[PDB]
Amino acid sequence: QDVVLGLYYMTRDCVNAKGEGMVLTGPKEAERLYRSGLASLHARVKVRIT
Amino acid sequence: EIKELLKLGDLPTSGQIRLYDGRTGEQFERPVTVGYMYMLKLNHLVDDKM
Amino acid sequence: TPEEKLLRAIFGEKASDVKDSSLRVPNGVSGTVIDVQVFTRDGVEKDKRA
Amino acid sequence: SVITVGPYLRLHQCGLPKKMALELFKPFIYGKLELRGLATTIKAAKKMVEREEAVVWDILDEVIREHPVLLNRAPTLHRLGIQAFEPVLIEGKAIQLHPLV
Amino acid sequence: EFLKPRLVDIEQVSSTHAKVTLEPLERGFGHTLGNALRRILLSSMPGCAVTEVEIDGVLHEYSTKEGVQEDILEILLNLKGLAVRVQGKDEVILTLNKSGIGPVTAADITHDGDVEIVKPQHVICHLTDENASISMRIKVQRGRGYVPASTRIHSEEDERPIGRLLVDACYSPVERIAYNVEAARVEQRTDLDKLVIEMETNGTIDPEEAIRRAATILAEQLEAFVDLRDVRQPEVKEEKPEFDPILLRPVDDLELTVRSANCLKAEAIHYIGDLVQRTEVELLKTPNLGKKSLTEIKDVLASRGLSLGMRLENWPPAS
Amino acid sequence: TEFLKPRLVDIEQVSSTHAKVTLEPLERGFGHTLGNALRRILLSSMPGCAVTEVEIDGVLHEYSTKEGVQEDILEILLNLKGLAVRVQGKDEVILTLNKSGIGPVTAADITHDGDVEIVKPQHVICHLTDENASISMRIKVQRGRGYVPASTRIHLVDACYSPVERIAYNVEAARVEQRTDLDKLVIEMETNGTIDPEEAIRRAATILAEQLEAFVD
Amino acid sequence: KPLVGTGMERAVAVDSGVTAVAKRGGVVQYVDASRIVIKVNEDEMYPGEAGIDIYNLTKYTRSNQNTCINQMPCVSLGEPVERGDVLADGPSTDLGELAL
Repeated sequence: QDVVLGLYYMTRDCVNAKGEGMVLTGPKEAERLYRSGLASLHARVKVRIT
Repeated sequence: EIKELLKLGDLPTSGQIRLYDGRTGEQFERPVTVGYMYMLKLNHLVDDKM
Repeated sequence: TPEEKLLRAIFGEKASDVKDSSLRVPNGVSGTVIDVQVFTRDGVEKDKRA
Repeated sequence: SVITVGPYLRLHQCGLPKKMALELFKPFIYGKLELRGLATTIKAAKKMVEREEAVVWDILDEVIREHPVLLNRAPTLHRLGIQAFEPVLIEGKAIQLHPLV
Repeated sequence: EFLKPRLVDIEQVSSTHAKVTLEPLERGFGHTLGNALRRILLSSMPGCAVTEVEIDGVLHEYSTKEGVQEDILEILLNLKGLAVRVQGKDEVILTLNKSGIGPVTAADITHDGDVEIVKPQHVICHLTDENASISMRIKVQRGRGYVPASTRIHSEEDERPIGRLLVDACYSPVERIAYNVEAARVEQRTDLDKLVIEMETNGTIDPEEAIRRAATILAEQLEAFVDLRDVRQPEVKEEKPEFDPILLRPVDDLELTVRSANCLKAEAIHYIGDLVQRTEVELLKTPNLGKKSLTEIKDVLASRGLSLGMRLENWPPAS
Repeated sequence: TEFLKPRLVDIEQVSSTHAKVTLEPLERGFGHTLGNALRRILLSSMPGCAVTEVEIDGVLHEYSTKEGVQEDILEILLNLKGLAVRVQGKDEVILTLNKSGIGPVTAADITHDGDVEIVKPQHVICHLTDENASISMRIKVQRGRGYVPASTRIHLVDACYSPVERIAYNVEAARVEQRTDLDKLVIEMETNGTIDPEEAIRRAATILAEQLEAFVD
Repeated sequence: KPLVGTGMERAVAVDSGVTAVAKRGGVVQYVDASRIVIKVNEDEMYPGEAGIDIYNLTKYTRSNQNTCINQMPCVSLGEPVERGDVLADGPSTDLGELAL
């Protein structure tokens, strides 16, 4: 339970927030982006993935 | 009547405030509720059960 | 038995005619004694502490 | 005993009280103890762990390692009602149970 | 290629309460030293607080002094918070004495060159019958954090003084900490930041003293962090005891008479690895030992299985 | 009064670029405190050199197209952040990409300067299609402590200075023979290769130490 | 003591024996952790034997469930008490209120 409210809140998106629209090399710098308060957990973003 | 009594205490009506994680020191997104709840310790104390 | 006997003889313990039956504090629980009561049969001599 | 949480667990393990594990594996400790020579004889080993000499704890962790225990909860309804875990030592008198189980 | 901060105004506002401020701060270090200081301030700070206490005519916490309106269990719980500060000393035993229908405060103690009763109004208990009278040996040590009463018996080895009530030790003078970095521009610098660390003492640590010994730890910790030598330990200890371990125990264990107990204090004999090798020859010539005095030693050595006077071409090995 | 400093600390490294350091036994809470604080400095305020600005040869806007390149303009910009640059005595150097023809542009396909060191000449920058397909541009490296976005430049590439691609600290319990709960601190880190994880931390901690030069005695 | 209450807590504490409730109104002559003496007012006081109401308090003692049952004084020296006042709290009672 606790744990799903967890992933859900994480992988959920809102309309407009920090990080809106930027583009990133991979997940690694995406975490970097969040932990440092630049991006919102949930903001619409194109990223390179493999 | 509760909210009215919150004004006098000069505390928010949300019943919620922002909190900060003592470990990482950073803000908690969203207000969490804090307040005072009368709580009991029932006598199913562990070092009688083990 | 033999091997018990040789053992009493090597180390010199006076193998008693009385068993150890004393009331001892139960493993794990620990506290302060706050009262001792002694109840004696009518007609047996009250010991020192009693 | 009573059970509590412990999210720090890997899914293949569980939190078992220092106190309990000492009593559970008692013949095992008596064993590893005179094997490594820390005890002269079993009757000494008895007195050692009774004494809770700090030496034994390092031993207990030996005897504990690849040695699963079984955990079982109240109405055993399907086979998953008993399950086997690798024990991890805990200060406290409660059992720590992986949340996913 | 970096800057470094320092502490401008430390602003007391109560004996209990004060805001210390740290001006030259770079982007984000504000919250960095700030959280990590709250963390080392709420825990790891030095403090002295009453540890044990013996009271006049009382045997354990659960009793009742005649003519006082608290119960011993409550009186202890008043001292736990007795706020003292001492200097050169590490444990000092203050004494309390007072009679007659009257509130016994903290001020009613006796002073030592090191004793500073940082709150003399502090209620300890109330007497209540004209010639009702209390007296006590309050004992204060000074340590770190929270040593609850219980863990303070594994050292046992004769704390027998039935009178001594141990109180749980709450060794710390932080009550509650709160930093907030508001932004602060030294006139020219793009954006540096402030750091107001507001703090709440019991009265017995002066803000500066604190916030310094705080930063100090952080250094010694980070010290080992700097280079990383993969360091380890030798290990693999010895599984070869020569003798019977019995010879590594002190002469108390012999459970002997006092005149024979101190006498082995005398002739330089602690462990029984020395009593084992001193003959009957050695013993009339020892200060105060005789027929009744030494008959005693041949009988407790008999019971444990040893004898007087032998050898061992190897005593004692080897660490 | 006096304190606990750790023992047994084993850095077990996977590949030269990635590494995992475990370090016990810390006093209580000291894992999180050293852990989080070293994380903050490892991520945010760590001196590095990345690509900051790009003037392109053929087209002016970040919404245009180059002939002979399937990688969009926003695409190569991403590839650029992922090039690991280290300058020597120079605070600013700028390179020219002269390479053309049917096939992919690696970094050994860059101009080789004196105070320039490309940590991966193997690194894939962008591809080139058929025929001739001409491409040479000037790309300016900058020096800074941190990660500086293109958006924060008001008067363009996100500048990823710090060597840290990722950091996490995991704090778990450690016992010292007769101490019950101490912390065991596990730091896991990935780098851009311009500096190894092991050393990254050293200076990372050194920085924080430097900041206390005002209170310690 | 409950920050959040209902009002019954005074009713439960008193009617349950655990607290020590003033028989007759008067003033406190003496307060000990052991006992409490009430010098009765004239009005309520019977003609002969005069005297005072003396409430001897229950001290640390075993309950049925091995919990501890102990009374403590909730008044101070030379205080006015009226009939039906709370003179001493039981265990898990505060100031006349039920505090579990």
